[PDB]
Formats: sequence, structure tokens, C-alpha cells
Amino acid sequence: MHLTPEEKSAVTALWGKVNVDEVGGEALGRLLVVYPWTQRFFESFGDLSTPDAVMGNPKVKAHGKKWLGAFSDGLAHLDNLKGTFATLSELHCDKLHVDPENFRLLGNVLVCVLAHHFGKEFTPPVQAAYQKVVAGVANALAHKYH
Amino acid sequence: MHLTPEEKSAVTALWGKVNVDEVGGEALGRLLVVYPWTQRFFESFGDLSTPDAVMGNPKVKAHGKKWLGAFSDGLAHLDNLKGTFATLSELHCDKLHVDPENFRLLGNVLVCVLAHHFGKEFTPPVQAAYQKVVAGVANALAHKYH
Amino acid sequence: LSPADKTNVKAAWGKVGAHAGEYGAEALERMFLSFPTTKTYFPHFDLSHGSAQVKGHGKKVADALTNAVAHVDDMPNALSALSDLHAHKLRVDPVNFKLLSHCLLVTLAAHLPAEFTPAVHASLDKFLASVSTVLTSKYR
Amino acid sequence: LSPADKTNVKAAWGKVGAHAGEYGAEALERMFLSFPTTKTYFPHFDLSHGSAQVKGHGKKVADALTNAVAHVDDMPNALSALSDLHAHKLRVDPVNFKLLSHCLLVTLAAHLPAEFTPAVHASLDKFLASVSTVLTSKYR
Ligand code: HEM
Ligand code: HEM
Ligand code: HEM
Ligand code: HEM
Repeated sequence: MHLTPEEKSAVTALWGKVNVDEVGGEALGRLLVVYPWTQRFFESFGDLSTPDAVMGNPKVKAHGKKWLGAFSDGLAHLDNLKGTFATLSELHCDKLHVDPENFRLLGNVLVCVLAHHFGKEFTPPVQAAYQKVVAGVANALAHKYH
Repeated sequence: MHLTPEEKSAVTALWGKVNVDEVGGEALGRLLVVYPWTQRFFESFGDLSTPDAVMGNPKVKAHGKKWLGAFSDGLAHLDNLKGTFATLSELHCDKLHVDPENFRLLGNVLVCVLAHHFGKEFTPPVQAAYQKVVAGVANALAHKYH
Repeated sequence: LSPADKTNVKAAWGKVGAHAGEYGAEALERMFLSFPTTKTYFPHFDLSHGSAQVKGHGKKVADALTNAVAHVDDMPNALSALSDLHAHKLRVDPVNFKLLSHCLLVTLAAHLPAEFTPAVHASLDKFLASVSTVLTSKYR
Repeated sequence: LSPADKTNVKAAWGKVGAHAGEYGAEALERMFLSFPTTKTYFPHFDLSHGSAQVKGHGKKVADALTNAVAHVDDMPNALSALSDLHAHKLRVDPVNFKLLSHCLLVTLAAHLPAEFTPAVHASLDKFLASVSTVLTSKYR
């Protein structure tokens, strides 16, 4: 995706401060809590009845590091998100059957987490840059749905 | 936009049967009736209080031929919708201030009009091909918004 | 829904008559082809044209809508059971209800040349939106 | 909104205190930058950072929300006048309300480190969705 040099550096700079493990589990957990219907893909994770139960669930945390880790390696290839996520896109469609709308919801929750985590450092321009990124990633992941 | 040869021929074939004047006015009229808030861009058209008033309004019909005509010439350039509508995109943003969401609503109303007009000939596969086209046109028109 | 909307809905749905189930299957087919992402919810179905599973599901959907029309002045209670079902088990993302509503309008338009007037078109869109709102009211 | 949602909302909005207006302007700025299309509704505003028009509008938006919180058990009536206004004059497409709601949550998240817990986050999202539903209820 095409990002200005300014947006490029802004995203890269903030991400160097991110604890991938923690943020990944935090974002996935808030997804399951704020949009309960997304729990349909995680019946095998166990107890997800309460926020506390969701945030303290070991499977949620493990998966947290997993998806965000892939997301992270994606930031190293902003010039070709489609190509970078082609295989994962095929996987979420043909085998996991995940409605692409979910990628967008997770993208927005991720933004909320970053703002909560960084406070005033997550300025409006920084947010705008990240909104472009998450939208780009969501589209790259939905690209091979058929 | 990339369309299979099958979708290509399906769109082209049906469009040869379209009365641009009539369909354009019909679609624009139904837009104004079904989604009233879109009337905000046509205060200068006069009386739009009732469906009858809207469907029988001369300005609505004139504009009808106008946008659909541009839409029509667009079908002759499915390989480059962005390039074909660049100027109109800049116009709707900088001078007309039209929220891009409106292009999508009009695209769906157009599909309803075609189905109403052609009946059984507007088969599911034909609809799918047209849904791709209108989405492609809507994105091409929103491309230069800033 | 204004009283006029209620009148247009009942008139249009009456014309549908016994074709309801058949129109419900067509709308589903139109949805699966036009919006491929909606297929993620039916990985267990044979989604080929003329599939028995699609026709059967089409009638259930159609029957529910018919129930909604007969109880338009009290839909939340009339669809209570379906609301619980989509909210707690099926868990279909809300965005998808607008896609099906659109395909249902396309289907009605293609079969009701005389009844699908601009006014009726408007009332049916509001009606399906109200139905969708009821079906997702218990999600959170 | 469950009674618990009503408690979380009031607690979170209380903390906002006198900063409401200031948070309302920030959210608007976040919206205009992240979702450029929303600018089509303010061609008459100077939309540069720190603009007086944006700060002023920010406070009006913030004041309305504060009114909604104080009357959460009767929002339709409490926002009746604004509902008429957006439906009959402003005519902002419904999709845009979700964009602002998102930017308002981002704004609260950035300023309320301790209060923005997963639960509160969930209640605030439902609250803004309810507000948006009320503001667009009279569109058709
Ligand atoms: C940008 C966001 C996302 C990325 C980058 C992503 C990435 C991944 C990766 C790397 C895997 C592991 C694949 C493997 O097992 O080899 C995966 C699995 C999976 N993802 Fe996604 N994912 C994303 C969003 C989502 C969302 C929103 C959902 C649904 C709410 C989802 C549901 C799943 C599920 C259920 C699995 C299988 C887990 C397992 O088998 O243990 N993913 N995803
Ligand atoms: C694919 C759909 C659309 C196409 C191809 C299109 C095309 C056009 C064209 C060819 C013009 C004439 C430009 C000129 O005056 O030189 C125009 C004008 C305009 N369009 Fe669009 N348009 C589309 C959708 C919309 C929508 C959905 C709205 C808003 C509801 C809209 C509102 C307007 C307005 C207000 C004008 C100015 C009319 C005038 O000055 O007389 N257009 N459009
Ligand atoms: C007007 C809107 C809709 C109505 C009235 C409706 C109605 C129904 C009804 C009556 C059932 C049958 C439940 C049973 O077997 O007891 C059902 C099942 C289901 N619905 Fe909904 N539905 C609607 C929209 C949707 C949408 C948008 C989707 C997703 C794209 C969806 C997906 C499903 C699925 C997957 C099932 C279960 C299928 C199965 O039995 O295997 N529904 N719905
Ligand atoms: C939580 C949602 C929202 C609330 C509570 C809200 C509240 C308000 C209030 C109180 C006013 C002041 C009216 C007056 O001057 O008397 C207003 C004006 C307006 N609103 Fe809404 N609004 C909301 C969302 C939106 C959205 C999504 C947009 C469009 C992106 C929007 C666009 C406008 C515009 C353009 C005006 C008039 C600005 C002017 O005075 O020039 N509003 N809104």
C-alpha cells in the first residue's frame, strides 16, 4: 500500500515500542468482549463467559502472539501486503471460514489498544497512519476469498 | 477491474437493451425516495416531497440521463475505471462535496431497477456481474477524495 | 414503520403468496454469488444451484418473514426465538443482514413488475431493515 | 443498555469531567484525518488543527453526549431535537456515525488509562451505538 514517508516512519517508530505478546492478547481479548459474536471461532478455547475470564485465558494469549506476530512481519512489507498475506488469506477462507468483516473489527480494536497503551503519543496523525495500515491488512487478508 | 469473459459478455449484452434516459431517471428517482437524505444535494430541483413528485420531476429526469450516460461510457472501459473517472471523482469531492457512500446506494438502486425492468432475464449470475461493476465504479469515483 | 409502510408490506407480501419459499431460495442464491463472503456461514451446505439444502433453508427464511408481516406491530416478540438463535449460536456478523435484504429486494423486483413501485420499494427496504434490527438486537 | 452498561458509562463520563469539550474536538480531528470522506459535510468549516470552528463544534457534540448520559433511560426524548435536525436538515449518511463513535473511543482510550477497561470499552461502544441509532431514527 502507498504511504507517505511521514506515515511510514510514524508507524515504524511506534511499533518498535510494542510488546507483541501483550498487545496481541489484549486486542484479541477486547475483540471477544466488545463483539461477543466473534467468539464463534474460538469455542475450543474454553471459558470466555466473562471479561476477566477472556482476558486471563491462556489460549487467547497464545493466539494473541500468533496473529499479531504475523501482523508484525507484515509491517516490514508495506509495499506488498497482498503478496505477503496471500497464503493466510486462502487459509482463513477455505479452511477457517472467517467472515472478512472480522478483520476490520480487529483492526479497530487494535487501534483502541494502541491509543490506550501510548496515550498522548498516539496523536491524530499517528492514528490516521495506522488506520490506513489496518485497512490495508484487512483487505490483503480478504483478497483471496471466493 | 478484472472480470471473467463470462461476466464481461453478460454485462455488455444486457446493457444493449437499456434505455439510458428512462433507467437513469428511474434509478435516481428511487434513490431520492428510498433514501430521502440523499435529497440534500438536489435542493435546486424543486418539489421532491412525494414519490409521484420525485418520479415526475423534469430536473430529476434530465440529471438521470446525465449520470447514467457517464456510467454507460464507463462500461466501454472496464479495464480502467479509475483512469476513466478521475476527473469526475475530483469534481464530486472538491466541488460537489458528495459523500462516496452515496455512490454505493445508487449502485444498489440501479441493480433493483435492472431487475425490475428485465425480470427473469436478470439472473443471479447476471446480478453478480453487475454488482462487481457498480462496486468498481463506486470505488473509481471515490478514488480521488482527499 | 408508518401505517402506510405496513399496508404496502402486506400488499406486496400477499402477492408473493405461495412463491415465498421459492423466492427465499433465489435470494440466497443471489447473495452467495454476489457477495461471496456470506458463504463463510454455510461451509456445511451444498451451495450448488438447485441444492435441496438451499431450497429448504430458503423456505425457513421465507416462513419467518411471513410471520414478521403477520405480526408487524410486535416483531420483537414474534421473532424472539430467532433473535436468541442468531445472537447466541449462529453469531452472523450484522453487516451480512443488509446484503441479504438487498438480494431479497432484487428478487421481489424481478418477480413483481406491477407491485414494485418506488413507494413499495421504500416500505420493503424499511421493513427488512426493521427485521434485521430485531434479529441482531440481542447480540450484545 | 443493561444497568451495568449504564453504570460504566456514567463512571467513565464522569471522569471526563470538564474535558468533554476538549475531547470532542480531538475526536473530530481524529475523524477528519483518519476518514477523509467525513470532511464532505464540513466544506464551510476551517478544518485546520486548533480551528475555533472545530473546537466550538466539538463542545456542542460533547454537550449533547453529556445530556444523553444524564438521560440514558430516555434518550429518544432527550435527543428529539437533534434527531429531527440530522434527519431533516443535515442529512449525514448513517455510516458516518460509526466512524465518529470509533474516533471518540480512541480519544477516551488515550485519556483514560485506568478507566478504559475491557468492560468499560464494551459499554461505551454500545452506548455510542445507541446514540447513533437515536440520531438516525427519523431519517425515513
Ligand atoms: C490481521 C489479522 C489477522 C492475522 C494477521 C491472522 C493471522 C493468523 C495466523 C498467523 C494464524 C495461524 C495459521 C496456522 O495455524 O498455521 C491464524 C489462525 C487463525 N485465525 Fe487468524 N488472523 C487474523 C485475524 C483473525 C480474526 C479476526 C479471526 C476471527 C475472529 C481469526 C481466526 C483465526 C482462527 C480461528 C485461526 C485458527 C487457530 C488455530 O487453529 O489454533 N483470525 N490467523
Ligand atoms: C456512478 C454514479 C455517478 C456518476 C457516474 C455521476 C456522474 C455525474 C456527471 C457526469 C455529472 C455532471 C458533471 C458536470 O456538471 O459537468 C454529475 C453531477 C452531479 N452529481 Fe454525480 N454522478 C454519480 C453519482 C452521484 C450521486 C450518488 C450523487 C449524489 C446523490 C451525485 C450528485 C451530483 C450532483 C449534485 C451533480 C451536479 C449537478 C448539476 O450541477 O447540475 N452524483 N455527476
Ligand atoms: C431476514 C434475515 C434473516 C432471517 C429472517 C433468518 C432466518 C433464519 C431461520 C428461520 C433459520 C432457521 C433456524 C432453524 O433451523 O431452526 C435461520 C438459520 C440460519 N441463518 Fe438466519 N436468517 C436471516 C439472515 C441470516 C443471514 C444474513 C445469515 C448469514 C449470511 C444467516 C445465516 C443463518 C445460518 C447459517 C443458519 C443455520 C443454517 C443451518 O440450519 O445449518 N441468517 N435463519
Ligand atoms: C454522537 C454523534 C453526533 C452527535 C451527538 C452530534 C451532535 C450535533 C450537535 C449538538 C450539533 C449542533 C447543532 C446546532 O448547531 O444547533 C451538530 C451539528 C452538526 N452535525 Fe452532528 N452529531 C453527531 C454526529 C455527526 C456526524 C457523524 C456528522 C457528520 C460526519 C455530523 C455532522 C454535523 C454537522 C455538519 C453539523 C452542523 C455544523 C454547523 O453548525 O455548521 N454530526 N451535531
